Amino acid sequence: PKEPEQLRKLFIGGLSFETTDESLRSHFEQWGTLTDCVVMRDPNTKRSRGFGFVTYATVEEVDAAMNARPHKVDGRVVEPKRAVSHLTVKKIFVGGIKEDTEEHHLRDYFEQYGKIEVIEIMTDRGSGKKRGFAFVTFDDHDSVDKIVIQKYHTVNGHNCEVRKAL
Ligand SMILES: CC(C)c1ccc(CN2CCC(O)CC2)cc1
Repeated sequence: PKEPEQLRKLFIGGLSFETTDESLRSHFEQWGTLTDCVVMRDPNTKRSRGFGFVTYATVEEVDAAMNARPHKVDGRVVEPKRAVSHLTVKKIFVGGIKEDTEEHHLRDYFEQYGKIEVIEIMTDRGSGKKRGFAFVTFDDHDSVDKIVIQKYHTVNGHNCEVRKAL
């Protein structure tokens, strides 16, 4: 069974207006099989709108392409992003971690999604007791995008609610 097509797409902004279906494809085929590759254009002038998308055969290929950023395509650094259910943020809210979850639990789990810069385990302003949620800040938005499309996150035995923050 193939992963849903929506999860295999990269939406690419910042294209050179000279980039074509063919040159976008030749670039991004370096990181996987492309089942689709389109540059968006004006319907009357055919002038590029400056963005397009590609569709890989697997999610691992999307990962490979995203790990190969920055992408310079036809002389211009472009901006690829995956689809989320774009709100481009580097921080997540992690809820449901109760009082026994520590920083290393969150680090050990989330470090495989991306490079962590901040872990903030939330505590009560009056008592100092843990409140049962945390925020994790990464150095880049793709980590967050990968995280929030998962159906499940289990951290320290807890089923966690994870969403984009601010
Ligand atoms: C499916 C197709 C319509 C599509 C839509 C949107 C993008 C990316 N989007 C994000 C940044 C904006 O400034 C414009 C580009 C790429 C492709």
